[PDB]
Amino acid sequence: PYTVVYFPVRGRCAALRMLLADQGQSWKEEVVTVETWQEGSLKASCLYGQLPKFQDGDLTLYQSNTILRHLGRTLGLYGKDQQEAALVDMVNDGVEDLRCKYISLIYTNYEAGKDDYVKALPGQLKPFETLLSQNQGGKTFIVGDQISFADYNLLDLLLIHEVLAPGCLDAFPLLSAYVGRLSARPKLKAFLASPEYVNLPINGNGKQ
Amino acid sequence: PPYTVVYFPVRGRCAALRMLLADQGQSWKEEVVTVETWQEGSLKASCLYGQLPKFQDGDLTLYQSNTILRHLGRTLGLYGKDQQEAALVDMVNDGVEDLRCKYISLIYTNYEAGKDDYVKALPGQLKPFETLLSQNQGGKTFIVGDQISFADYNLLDLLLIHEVLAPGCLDAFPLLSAYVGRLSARPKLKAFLASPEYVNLPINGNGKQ
Ligand SMILES: N[C@@H](CCC(=O)N[C@@H](CS)C(=O)NCC(=O)O)C(=O)O
Ligand SMILES: N[C@@H](CCC(=O)N[C@@H](CS)C(=O)NCC(=O)O)C(=O)O
Repeated sequence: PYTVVYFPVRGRCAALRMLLADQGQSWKEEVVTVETWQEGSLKASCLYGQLPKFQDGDLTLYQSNTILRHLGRTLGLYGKDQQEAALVDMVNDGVEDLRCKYISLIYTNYEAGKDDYVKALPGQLKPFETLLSQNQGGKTFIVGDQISFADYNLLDLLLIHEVLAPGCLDAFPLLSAYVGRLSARPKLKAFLASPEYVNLPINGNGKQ
Repeated sequence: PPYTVVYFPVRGRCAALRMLLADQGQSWKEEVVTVETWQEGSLKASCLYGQLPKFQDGDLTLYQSNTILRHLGRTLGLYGKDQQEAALVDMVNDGVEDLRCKYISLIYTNYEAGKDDYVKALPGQLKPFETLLSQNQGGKTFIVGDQISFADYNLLDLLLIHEVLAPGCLDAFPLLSAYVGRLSARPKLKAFLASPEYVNLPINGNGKQ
């Protein structure tokens, strides 16, 4: 069915795992240890030399956001029509931009750059608060009336930022309630409480 | 429509979508934002992520360069023939964006001290696109499938700006080299790429390239 090939971290696979779990899908995790990675054969076979790698039947994919968009397209989590699909992309690309900055903080400048990052964070979260504000009072999903792949990515994004800077959502009522509502979904709640999520580090260097 | 492109007077993250629009017979308005106007702050505060490009398609306002490309990709028939092709198109675009991200960081934050090592690492960054071409009809067509996609325009722009940064960087990659020559020769795109329009804008906003 579906196969996720990645290191034993949440990282760039947390959102697509949340998606698969919440949509009732089954998948196989193939965990790559770092000692297997430094051997070099798997990395050499990876299109961009990186993980994650994903299998959907006989279709092999790389890029975390390609995986999300593919699941969105094939499972119907991409909006109701081309205009909503564009808005879904606009949210996901915004999520990706902040994740990229988060990853840079974690791996290359945590100690010295955290203060600084945290101070900039409210300005980085407000666009998502604004998007919720413009969609049914923030009472449903980031775009439209149904969940999309961007909701799962946004949710992961918010969760890891709550760990980095607890209380960071206190200034954003719609985002705070949105985290609460999505996290309470029955399948996602079960997954987020499970050892396969809880006992993985967010990032590869233990920093969070 | 015409569409509207709101951007600084730079090629930057609008080069690919403009090439797409020009090659696909579309009409659009360029609303150029000067430094003076941007720094006044009204427009910026009105942008969803505080940044440009902003794109108008009728009543639909979009931000994010890659959202604009995907929107034009799906509405103009440049996203592959089926769901499989669409996923491969995304995989290419995401790889383009990753390397564009590294290019922009070099240009704006570390150009003088970092350009040397960036060009040294560049063959490793181009090889995946050569590999993708080798697996699609011997590199003789497009990056995905046998019709042009929005990822072709983004990859072409990425390759072109890298040829400015490091001339001859594609000489070691015969399929990418032929691909660039082939796409650049598509007559409407060729006319656009030789136009004032394109030629008279700097690649980046800080004068480095
Ligand atoms: N843009 C890619 C980035 C993938 C990426 O950064 N992978 C890292 C782990 S999160 C990796 O494989 N590092 C090992 C290496 O580059 O050698 C995506 O979203 O999947
Ligand atoms: N991820 C965004 C990045 C947009 C971006 O970086 N915009 C820059 C120009 S390329 C900008 O607006 N700088 C002005 C500012 O941030 O105030 C996209 O792809 O559109």
